[PDB]
Amino acid sequence: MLKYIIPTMMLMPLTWLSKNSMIWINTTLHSLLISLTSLLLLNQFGDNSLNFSLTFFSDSLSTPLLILTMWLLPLMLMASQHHLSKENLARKKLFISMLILLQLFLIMTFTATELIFFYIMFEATLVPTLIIITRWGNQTERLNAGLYFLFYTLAGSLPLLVALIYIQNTMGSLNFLILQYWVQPMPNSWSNTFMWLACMMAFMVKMPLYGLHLWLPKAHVEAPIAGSMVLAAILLKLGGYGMMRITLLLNPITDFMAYPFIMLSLWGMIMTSSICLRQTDLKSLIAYSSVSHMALVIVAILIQTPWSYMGATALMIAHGLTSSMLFCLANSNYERVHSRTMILARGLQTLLPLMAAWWLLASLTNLALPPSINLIGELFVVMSTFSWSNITIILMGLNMVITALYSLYMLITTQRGKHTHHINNILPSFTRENALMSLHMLPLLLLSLNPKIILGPLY
Amino acid sequence: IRWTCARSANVYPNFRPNTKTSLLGALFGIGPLIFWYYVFKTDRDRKEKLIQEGKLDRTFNISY
Amino acid sequence: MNLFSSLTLVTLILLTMPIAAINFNTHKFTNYPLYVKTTISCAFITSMIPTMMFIHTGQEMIISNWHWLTIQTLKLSLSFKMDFFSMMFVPVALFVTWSIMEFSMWYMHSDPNINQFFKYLLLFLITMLILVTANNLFQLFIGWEGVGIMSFLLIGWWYGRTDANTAALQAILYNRIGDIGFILAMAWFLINLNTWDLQQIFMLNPNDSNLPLMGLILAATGKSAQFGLHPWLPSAMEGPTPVSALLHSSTMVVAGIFLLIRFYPLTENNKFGQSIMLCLGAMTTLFTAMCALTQNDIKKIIAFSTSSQLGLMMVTIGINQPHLAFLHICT
Amino acid sequence: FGFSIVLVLGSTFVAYLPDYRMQEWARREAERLVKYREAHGLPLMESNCFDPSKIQLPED
Amino acid sequence: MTGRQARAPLQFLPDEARSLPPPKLTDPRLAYIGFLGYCSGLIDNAIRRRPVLSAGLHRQFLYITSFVFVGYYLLKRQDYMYAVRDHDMFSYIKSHPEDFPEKDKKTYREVFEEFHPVR
Amino acid sequence: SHITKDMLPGPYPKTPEERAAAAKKYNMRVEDYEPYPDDGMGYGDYPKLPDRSQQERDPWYDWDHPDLRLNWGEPMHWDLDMYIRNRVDTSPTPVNWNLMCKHLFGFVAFMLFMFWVGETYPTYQPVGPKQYPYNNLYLERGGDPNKEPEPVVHYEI
Amino acid sequence: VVRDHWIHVLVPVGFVFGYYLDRKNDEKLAAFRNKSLLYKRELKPNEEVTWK
Amino acid sequence: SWDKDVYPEPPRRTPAPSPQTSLPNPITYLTKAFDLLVDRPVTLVREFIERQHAKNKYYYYHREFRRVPDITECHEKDVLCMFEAEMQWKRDYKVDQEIVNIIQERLKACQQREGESHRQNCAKELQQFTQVVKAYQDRYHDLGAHYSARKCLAKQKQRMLAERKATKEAA
Repeated sequence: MLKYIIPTMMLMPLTWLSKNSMIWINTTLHSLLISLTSLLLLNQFGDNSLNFSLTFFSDSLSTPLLILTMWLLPLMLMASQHHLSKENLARKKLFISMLILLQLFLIMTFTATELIFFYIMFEATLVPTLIIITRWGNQTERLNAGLYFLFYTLAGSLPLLVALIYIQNTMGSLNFLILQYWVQPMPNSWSNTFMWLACMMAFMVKMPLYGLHLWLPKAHVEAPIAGSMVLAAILLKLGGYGMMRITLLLNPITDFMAYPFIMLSLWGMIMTSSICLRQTDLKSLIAYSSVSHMALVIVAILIQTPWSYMGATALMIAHGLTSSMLFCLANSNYERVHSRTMILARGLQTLLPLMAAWWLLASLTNLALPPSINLIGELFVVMSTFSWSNITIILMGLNMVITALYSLYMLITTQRGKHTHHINNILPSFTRENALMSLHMLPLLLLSLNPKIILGPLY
Repeated sequence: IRWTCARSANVYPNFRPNTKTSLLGALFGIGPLIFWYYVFKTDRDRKEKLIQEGKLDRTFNISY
Repeated sequence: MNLFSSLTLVTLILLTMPIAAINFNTHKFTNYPLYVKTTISCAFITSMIPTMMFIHTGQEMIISNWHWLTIQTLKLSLSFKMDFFSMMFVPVALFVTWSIMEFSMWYMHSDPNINQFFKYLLLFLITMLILVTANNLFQLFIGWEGVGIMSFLLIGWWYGRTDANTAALQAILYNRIGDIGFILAMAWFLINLNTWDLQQIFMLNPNDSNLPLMGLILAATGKSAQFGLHPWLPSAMEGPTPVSALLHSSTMVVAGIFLLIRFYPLTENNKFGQSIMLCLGAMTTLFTAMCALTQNDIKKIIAFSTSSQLGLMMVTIGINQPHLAFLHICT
Repeated sequence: FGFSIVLVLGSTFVAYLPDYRMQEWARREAERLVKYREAHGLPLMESNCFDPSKIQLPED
Repeated sequence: MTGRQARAPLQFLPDEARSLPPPKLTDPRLAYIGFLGYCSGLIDNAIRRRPVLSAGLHRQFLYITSFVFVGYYLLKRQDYMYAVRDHDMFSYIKSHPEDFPEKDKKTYREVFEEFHPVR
Repeated sequence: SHITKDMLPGPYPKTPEERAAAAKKYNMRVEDYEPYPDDGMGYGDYPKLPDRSQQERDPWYDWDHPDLRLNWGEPMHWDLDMYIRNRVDTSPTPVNWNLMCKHLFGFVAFMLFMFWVGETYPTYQPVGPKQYPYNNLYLERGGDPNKEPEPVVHYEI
Repeated sequence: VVRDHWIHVLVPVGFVFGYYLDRKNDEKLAAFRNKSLLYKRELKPNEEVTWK
Repeated sequence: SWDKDVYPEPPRRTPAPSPQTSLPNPITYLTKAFDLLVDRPVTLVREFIERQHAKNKYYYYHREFRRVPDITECHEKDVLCMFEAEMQWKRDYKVDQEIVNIIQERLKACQQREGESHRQNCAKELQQFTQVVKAYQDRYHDLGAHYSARKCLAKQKQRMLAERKATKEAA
């Protein structure tokens, strides 16, 4: 793994001692070289996980998320100009280097052996995105956005530290094999319930669940595109992967104590699909869409079936791709017209004639068009939850109906029917945005061809 | 822009917590949640007691 | 026989060339309607032959390969079958849709976005063929949502005209109600019979059959314009005319009841189920009969008439008669 | 350097690679094991995967 | 924990710290200390408004040399402290065999643990 | 750009000052401005409109946004997103509404009651049973190749 | 051409260095060379090694 | 090729048709012309490619593993016995899943061959399918996601304890 880590450190002074009108090509070129290098990772086989010696390993769950992350980085690094392509050279290098350091802590967080190393790199993943969205948030409440962001994520993520030091100093070291291979079932005390509540509630904050979901939408609509896509995709699915790690312990008590979290997740999935049917501020609809899909993920994690884990990881990776794409489209529309609202800039079927195809393809992979990976994830989650209970399928299909409803309402609202003929400033599409579209939707359909990769450790 | 600023960020100011708003929030927020939680308790009690009796159709019930 | 499987797969793959062709075209070949018409005619004239061999002998064969995510105790490959229904239905659909290709050459002559129209129409044709060929129920679900969303695009072909996109939103919402019924049926099939296939389910007829049959009822009323879920029909007539012709002649209008004709050994038993079938179909038939009177559009009248015929087919499934219903589909 | 050397080369890389999760290895292993147990007369998939003689039950 | 020969004054490194092997050349922790020294010289050139990465190279050489030197001595002290902790621990294990008995390692053929399935 | 006093915190009191300010700010007549009022439900001081407004506004006036029913200066009622055509037809219905729902519920109840009277009362012609010869077609059911011989025969009538 | 531009060649040097350092780390972790019960053969036939 | 001993394919049954027509028979000349147009050049191209393949030789070998002794002879914490035992058990779990898949394919084949008489000449294969799936439902089902090997052993101990209690109360 350190051969997949140290060129990211050596990629940092590339941006510094690359001169003017030259940083862009060098950063994009070498991050794509890193994408090939990480595409060379996939070797994992059969019985065990793949150890990258003593500090590191990878399950077949961290591997697709890691390859997704290092593929998502050049997409973002090309995505993040035209709102800072006219700013200063030193601040531009600082921005790009902060993105690279952010990627470095993302890979550090996904490739962890010990949960203490995982927690340090977890809040190391936290800290740069704060600076990025607060400095370039481009709206008058980005202060409140970053403030709620850091305070919710620390104030929830903090008792996880105490619980992990407790598991450190009562049951040996914290290898995942040695957290495995040795864990005795801890019975139903109340202290076990508090420790389970600490760990699971910290990652509940990071998902978010329904009771803590207003963490998200300000930190998307008052944030630039780079921090938005990193935030949504890698941070929410990073919290999901963290719970997928830590849920191996405490099995005889999660049955008795995991009923209300399933409950808040289901009812919040329904109410969040309802809340993003009517709003303006187009950027926020994808944020509440992400809240709905992550509530579905949390139902899938807290029931403990291998079918549920396969559907969980498929839904994670497919929704990461879909949400990152659809955020990039909303960025393109806001760069066209500086409104951020929904009812104003209609039309756009006449003009931007092939951008409509990308809105269509993004809204249909958000619709769960059935050969895509998104319906694979949602389908196996529905199968496992109907095995869990015989009556929850009404809530799942009700989510499905309203999800199709708001996604296709987003499609036929902003880009269907009538130009308001006072806009009269938008230019036709650049090759850069369409290049980002072809960066988005070719890996999703290629994974739809060969999906035996992204299914989890319980393949 | 006046409508958007009234609709998005002018919700929380202004506000006073009254009897009507509190009763409506507790009627729409915890009510149906404890309803679905009671019916999940009911269905899970039935399934637990039935498969503890063992009279389930699990001649082949593999994909759990 | 090698000829049988070979000609069925080339009838499938003749419905692959124009889409990739005008994906990789880059030169505006103006005879593309002529191209689509002659490849659909060639697909039909190749599709008549294995049906002729089928009625000549029989030899009812299934094909299945390229497995993917064979994960737990199930497997699922690209898998479709050539039996009576899936072989008799396809040349009728190709012949009808080829006539619609001719009429859509003429009626849609004076709009210069005709290539996108014929791409969408051929893609919808492919998807409905994928629906009527498959035996693996996941591929049936693929064909289901694919014909639903191509129905959405061809209803909302005319951007502008808020009638059209409102109507298409109504159609897609009733399609998702069909989806929730169908995935209830899929969930019961998986958890009780280890698969979702025609073959193993018909091999092991279960005893408890309330839940999957009610899921079949909900999918059938979600797709086949039944009572309580019908009124997306004048809605669907608010689109173009050959769009409506293909949308409510053979394709997309039988897929609610074609599933019930598919599961005829499952609905051999369960008298309660067939009572639900025939009573719901008679309710649809009377309501479309009383509603079709005093109407002013032509399309709304013909659509209420085909909904009434769908009600007669639900009555036909209420009686233990699948094959008469299938013959009525074709005619 | 983003499509012409990344995308199609990654497609050919992930199209075939060793037996992921020992899949076709398990296929051929199961074929040989089923033929083995059919030849030796015993029923395929002997239940009680752990040896029932190799148990030390807590008596009551 | 407490001295352990505080009698025997503070003694920044004792003579028994020569019995353990020293930290070798190009060990990674002192290499990180050298990288931090280079970054310290770079940010020293960044405080005053001189051009960075230039015109301070004697200061770079001095800062990196001093920090690598101090880090070498601190690594030697660290190694001695961990070694004497291990020696004291194993000598206290050897001094009292009565207090810490070993577990009778019953095999998994006769370990009874209840099941409690998940559904 | 946008004035700080073109936001709208605070409710309606007092009746000279904030009503005059809302007349100046919302581009409306003084008495046409009416707050909801504030029963504690937020809402700022955003006006009340005639609430239907979308199947109203007959399209031959030819205003500035035809599919949006704007006029660039209208106060844009609080439930705008629930009102645009493609959402809710707020037309005058040609008959009624309560009389419509009474007719429809009576019709659905009558048809379901005739269905129930059918469900308790079947129909059948003068027709006997189908005579399956080999013990109600034994040996091709879901088992029993040798288990239960069940002798039962038909008689030639 | 190396002194014409050397900025573009930095991360392959870094990746080769990290690859060699991981090889040196696996050579530093050179215990249990043949002492398993599942992968257990003698050194054969030439020279005293089975993985590097 | 494969083994017909492990994949039962029942022997062929083809009649000779009897016209009793003189139109005659369009599909017979059609399949003769199809053989003359397609079946010969595919054979020619395949023979070309088979010479080009079999001029040189490769080999794949069935990777085979040995047998770990036990998990029952492993100790309490003492990891390096358990790792061998659990990975050997996990490979047995994968090959048992593939046993279930192959027997289900046999059931699909027995369904598709036997015509509409589903309950003729499939009762024994359905019986062995129900036997192996009864064993699988008893042995590997109700453990969930975090199987390592120890939960299967706990299930086995609790199940034979239940059997002991049932037969002792039956005696």
